[PDB]
Amino acid sequence: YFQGMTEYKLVVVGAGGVGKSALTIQLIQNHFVDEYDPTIEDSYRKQVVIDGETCLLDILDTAGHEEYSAMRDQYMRTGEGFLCVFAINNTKSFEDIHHYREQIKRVKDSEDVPMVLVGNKCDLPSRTVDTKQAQDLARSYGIPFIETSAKTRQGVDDAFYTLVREIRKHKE
Amino acid sequence: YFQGMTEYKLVVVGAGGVGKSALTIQLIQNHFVDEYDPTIEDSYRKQVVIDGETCLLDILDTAGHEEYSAMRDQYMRTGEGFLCVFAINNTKSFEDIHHYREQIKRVKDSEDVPMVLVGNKCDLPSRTVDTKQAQDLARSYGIPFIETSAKTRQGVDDAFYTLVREIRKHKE
Amino acid sequence: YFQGMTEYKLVVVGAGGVGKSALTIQLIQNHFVDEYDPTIEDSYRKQVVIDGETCLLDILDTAGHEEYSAMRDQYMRTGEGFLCVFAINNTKSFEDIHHYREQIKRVKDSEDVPMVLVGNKCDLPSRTVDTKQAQDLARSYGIPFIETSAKTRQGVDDAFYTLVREIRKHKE
Amino acid sequence: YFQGMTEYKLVVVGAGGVGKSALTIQLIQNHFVDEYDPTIEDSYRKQVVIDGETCLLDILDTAGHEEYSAMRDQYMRTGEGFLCVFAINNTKSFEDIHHYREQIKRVKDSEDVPMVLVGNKCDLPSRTVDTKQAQDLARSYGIPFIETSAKTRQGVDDAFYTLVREIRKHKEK
Amino acid sequence: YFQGMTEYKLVVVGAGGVGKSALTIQLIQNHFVDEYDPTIEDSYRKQVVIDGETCLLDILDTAGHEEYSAMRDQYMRTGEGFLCVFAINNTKSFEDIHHYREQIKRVKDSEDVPMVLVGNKCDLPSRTVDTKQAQDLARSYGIPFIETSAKTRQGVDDAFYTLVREIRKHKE
Amino acid sequence: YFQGMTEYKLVVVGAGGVGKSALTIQLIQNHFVDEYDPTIEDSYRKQVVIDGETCLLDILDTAGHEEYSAMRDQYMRTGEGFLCVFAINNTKSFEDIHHYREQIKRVKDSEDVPMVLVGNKCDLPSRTVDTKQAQDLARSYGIPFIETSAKTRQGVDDAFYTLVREIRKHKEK
Ligand SMILES: Nc1nc2c(ncn2[C@@H]2O[C@H](COP(=O)(O)OP(=O)(O)NP(=O)(O)O)[C@@H](O)[C@H]2O)c(=O)[nH]1
Ligand SMILES: Nc1nc2c(ncn2[C@@H]2O[C@H](COP(=O)(O)OP(=O)(O)NP(=O)(O)O)[C@@H](O)[C@H]2O)c(=O)[nH]1
Ligand SMILES: Nc1nc2c(ncn2[C@@H]2O[C@H](COP(=O)(O)OP(=O)(O)NP(=O)(O)O)[C@@H](O)[C@H]2O)c(=O)[nH]1
Ligand SMILES: Nc1nc2c(ncn2[C@@H]2O[C@H](COP(=O)(O)OP(=O)(O)NP(=O)(O)O)[C@@H](O)[C@H]2O)c(=O)[nH]1
Ligand SMILES: Nc1nc2c(ncn2[C@@H]2O[C@H](COP(=O)(O)OP(=O)(O)NP(=O)(O)O)[C@@H](O)[C@H]2O)c(=O)[nH]1
Ligand SMILES: Nc1nc2c(ncn2[C@@H]2O[C@H](COP(=O)(O)OP(=O)(O)NP(=O)(O)O)[C@@H](O)[C@H]2O)c(=O)[nH]1
Ligand SMILES: O=C(NC[C@@H]1COc2ccccc2O1)c1ccco1
Ligand SMILES: O=C(NC[C@@H]1COc2ccccc2O1)c1ccco1
Ligand SMILES: O=C(NC[C@@H]1COc2ccccc2O1)c1ccco1
Ligand SMILES: O=C(NC[C@@H]1COc2ccccc2O1)c1ccco1
Ligand SMILES: O=C(NC[C@@H]1COc2ccccc2O1)c1ccco1
Ligand SMILES: [Mg+2]
Ligand SMILES: [Mg+2]
Ligand SMILES: [Mg+2]
Ligand SMILES: [Mg+2]
Ligand SMILES: [Mg+2]
Ligand SMILES: [Mg+2]
Repeated sequence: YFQGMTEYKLVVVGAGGVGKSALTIQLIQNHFVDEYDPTIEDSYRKQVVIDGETCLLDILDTAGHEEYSAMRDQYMRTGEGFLCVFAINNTKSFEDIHHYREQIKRVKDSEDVPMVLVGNKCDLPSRTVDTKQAQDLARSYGIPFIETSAKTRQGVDDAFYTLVREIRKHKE
Repeated sequence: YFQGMTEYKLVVVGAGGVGKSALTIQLIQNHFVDEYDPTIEDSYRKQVVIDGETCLLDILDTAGHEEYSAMRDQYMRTGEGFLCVFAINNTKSFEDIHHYREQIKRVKDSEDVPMVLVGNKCDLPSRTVDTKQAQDLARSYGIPFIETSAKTRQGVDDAFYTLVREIRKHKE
Repeated sequence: YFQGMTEYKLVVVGAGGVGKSALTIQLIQNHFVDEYDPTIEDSYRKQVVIDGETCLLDILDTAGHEEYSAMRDQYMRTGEGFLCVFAINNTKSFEDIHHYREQIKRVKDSEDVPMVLVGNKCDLPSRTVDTKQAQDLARSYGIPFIETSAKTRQGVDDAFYTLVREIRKHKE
Repeated sequence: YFQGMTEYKLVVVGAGGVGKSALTIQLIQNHFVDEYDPTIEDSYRKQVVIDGETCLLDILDTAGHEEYSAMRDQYMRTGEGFLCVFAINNTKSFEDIHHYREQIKRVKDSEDVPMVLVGNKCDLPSRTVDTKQAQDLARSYGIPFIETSAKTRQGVDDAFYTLVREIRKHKEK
Repeated sequence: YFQGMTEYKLVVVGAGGVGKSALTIQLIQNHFVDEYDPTIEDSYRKQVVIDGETCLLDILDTAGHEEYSAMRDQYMRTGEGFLCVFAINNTKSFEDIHHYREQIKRVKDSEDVPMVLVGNKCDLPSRTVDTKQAQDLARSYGIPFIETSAKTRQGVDDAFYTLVREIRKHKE
Repeated sequence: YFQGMTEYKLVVVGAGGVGKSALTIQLIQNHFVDEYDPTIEDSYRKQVVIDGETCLLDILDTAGHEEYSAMRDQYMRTGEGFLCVFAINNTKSFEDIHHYREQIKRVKDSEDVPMVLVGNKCDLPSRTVDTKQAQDLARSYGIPFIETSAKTRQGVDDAFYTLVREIRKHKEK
């Protein structure tokens, strides 16, 4: 019997200051946060319809730099899909993506974990990471790539919905 | 790729005056039709969410007594699920059910066609068909039975949603 | 910041066979379950709007007779509000109500636990519990009383929504 | 040109105790009010979809017996459609309907005011007004008749939605 | 009597590669398609609310590279309104709008067909068609102009909704 | 007892041509108005959900330059919250903001009126008001600042929703 909507546990990861919180708050509250208030751990929920199916998104917004490592392992084990976020004006955040992806694969003991690569801050003019380099990286992982802006909303719904679609593909 | 909601083609059949139209209009318009205006053929649409899936119901309301028999065969071939309606104060309408069911199975060349047995007018005091007799008939067919009232709305959404659930079970 | 809708943890309690599951399934699925399948423990969820506020209902459907008593204490501690259900044609289930209420107050160590008294099966003709006696019982507890039918849907939404309203009053 | 949904100003009238408030509260809150708390004047709002059109219902719940008569005239002038409610177990409330209808036509200075006749408390066994008599009365006025119960919800949405449909028919003539 | 929502048959036309499919998929899926997969003929549906009226959009996505087909004329004649799409960085696509407008008038056998002029890819730096030139063209036809980006979503809902508004104006 | 959704009376003010109407029509109709049709006074409504609470926005779109002054005073008294709009390519419109805020405070006889500063036309290239100057101004007033574009929709929902959030904060003090 149907016991209520499907829930998806989504985790947003990436380096400090890339816009993990701003992405999530834009999704939930339709609000752009201009301030930089570093996150420890915050959880949000939103019911949405994707490809005709109602679902409840449970979104965990993580800290760029996780001090205690057992807490990080716990959210990686609980997460069903991951947004791996870098900022298109921060080359170091892009170089860090490989580390986040390896950490997730290690903790979940899986090679095929639903993930989407997200290049955020696409509204800003001083781009240091080229679209082609990110697309190549995503292709090498077999995952989608989406450019976003938490300020203009470009790609925000698409990033989260794409991740749900990746989870659903993996569940069949 | 998703191109739009799933559509379900539902056909409402049964003897003259059992409340086929009244059931459908209660579903679509939240309106009870007190008048008895015999139907020739009418089609209705409604988008609903059932078990978290969005769907488009295409509902064909049929005549109690079909003049052209080729037109009847055509809607039987086209329909994916059937509500077989009798009135709980009309014994003849209940005895007629087996004819509608045989016609449908013949045309579809199948013993497992999605169907729901509907005992309508359950608000009226003059009952001549017992719940147990209808339940036994439905059990013999392997289909659900639901008592309805187009006037009180008892069972109306449930009849249609149950039929969609029967179609989905058959498709998988 | 708002992190998504408010969640309410609702627990449905009462004697065996009074319609705990049937009420919950009518709420969630718009479906009347005619079969009597005794419950061990089932959980359901639904998003609804009550008094203009969006909320997520988490509903725990319990067994009439709880064997292991630590498991019962655990759901009573976790529940924020309780529907105490009897059947209007079952005097014993009505006389039992005070036991359920005492068990809840004992475990929660409180005299002011959000609760609603529910008299189910109000569609049936064989009534043995008078509405006035139920209202008097509810008045003695300081809680609302609602007559319901899981078959007709009378009062079903009202029972759950009223319970949410009781929870909100207690939280403020 | 479109400035937001269409608004319909609905007024609920009828004798004391027929269930005007209970109908409205069932519509708005999905709650049956068992208590009898006499109304002075209350206003409620709900956004609904009727025949594919989104609309905002502004509903004025009136007192059975109106003290100040200028205030009654004011809501009758402002109202676009009226639910005229009686209780099916209260013959006197049914006999009163013609007075409410006449008062509305007088104030609005019109013979063609959108209205629906509502026979409430249809869940109760003690019926004293026959459906044939109510149907005849409604036919004589050229308006719909609907039996309702604020307790079971029978006919509640239908009464209000039917009234909106009557208003729309009148606006298109 | 109301039998369910109004349906509008929309057709999206324009030169190869202008973003007809990308616009439609952004509408339906909230997804930007980066790949260029040439279309032959694809159909989508979506229920939306426009000016307070619920409607069902039936959307036909066409080929931009297609020699003369009787089969093309046949599907175009089902259209009630047309999005005529060019890319703001492709002057030839803008000059081709005259050909699509003549094709539509020919197939519909009418001078007054609901249409909207859509200038897509407004996010790109390589603009060759100025806003004022497109506005002047649209004014000459007596139709609206909307600038869009299937990547940012600028103007996507507005293009389709505007077309529905044009259809409604024509029907009254 | 709940009688239907809460209504918020929002007023959009600012110099002529800054995009007051364009913002409102983007919110209501999802439509970008490219034409410049100067407003006299128009009212719009929209039901929205903000922070899980359903509400009805009643939005008054005002004229840049209000000729008869009693009509302006009346909407300022009635309004619960104000969007103060300038265009990021029009320095004069930004210099006007302080005066619109003072006019609102004078009419309402209060120092603490819910308001949001809106910098519109952020899609256009010829910016003359820098983000930092607007943020500083907003900070000096203790109000939020949001950059918007009625063309791209950037910030449109956020401006209106933020204003409702400011009204709710003020009602809870
Ligand atoms: N222009 C622009 N600024 C952005 C965007 N996303 C985030 N920002 C800004 O970048 C800063 C950091 O954003 P924030 O959400 O807090 O980043 P975070 O990744 O959650 N940081 P942490 O790891 O400390 O929790 C903030 O000043 C924010 O406004 C964007 O897409 N565009
Ligand atoms: N009391 C009550 N009356 C009902 C109910 N359903 C239908 N009726 C009434 O029964 C009569 C016949 O209803 P109708 O829907 O037209 O029947 P039908 O099966 O569509 N007739 P046909 O086959 O000629 O199209 C109408 O007067 C209607 O008001 C019900 O559930 N309860
Ligand atoms: N007529 C009618 N029958 C009802 C209603 N509610 C429940 N029933 C019936 O009463 C029986 C028991 O219902 P059920 O929901 O299983 O009760 P329960 O309280 O969950 N049983 P348990 O404690 O064993 O889990 C079933 O046959 C069901 O159809 C009602 O409102 N009216
Ligand atoms: N059984 C049943 N009782 C009803 C129904 N509608 C109203 N009642 C009851 O009848 C009483 C009067 O209802 P109420 O809504 O206050 O009537 P009213 O017409 O608003 N009275 P007034 O004009 O004084 O404001 C209440 O006790 C209420 O529970 C109904 O449909 N069925
Ligand atoms: N940057 C940008 N690229 C776009 C935009 N719309 C479409 N594209 C890109 O342009 C290419 C062609 O788009 P597509 O939608 O397939 O074009 P079409 O008009 O459907 N082509 P056909 O007629 O062959 O079906 C794709 O690579 C797509 O990503 C847009 O608004 N901006
Ligand atoms: N590019 C761009 N143009 C805009 C934007 N907002 C408004 N405009 C344009 O600026 C002009 C004025 O907008 P309008 O909404 O009428 O301004 P207003 O503040 O309501 N004027 P008034 O005070 O006379 O009523 C219009 O041509 C409109 O298209 C925007 O965000 N971006
Ligand atoms: O709810 C929280 N975290 C608990 C878990 C961890 O992993 C999760 C992974 C994905 C989504 C939700 C998760 O929820 C939380 C922290 C701070 C506030 O809420
Ligand atoms: O719609 C109609 N017929 C076409 C077909 C028939 O079978 C169907 C079966 C189920 C649902 C729709 C159907 O539509 C129709 C004739 C008269 C009024 O509507
Ligand atoms: O859901 C479950 N338990 C977790 C908790 C306990 O207390 C609850 C109290 C109220 C509502 C839900 C509850 O859910 C559960 C076990 C087995 C099936 O569902
Ligand atoms: O709301 C009130 N009156 C003002 C007007 C009158 O006519 C109306 C007609 C229909 C809907 C609302 C109306 O509102 C009111 C007084 C007391 C409580 O509410
Ligand atoms: O609606 C109007 N005025 C009445 C009032 C005034 O202040 C208001 C402030 C905010 C929202 C609605 C208001 O509406 C109106 C005149 C012209 C067009 O609409
Ligand atoms: Mg953060
Ligand atoms: Mg019929
Ligand atoms: Mg049970
Ligand atoms: Mg009252
Ligand atoms: Mg294509
Ligand atoms: Mg204006």
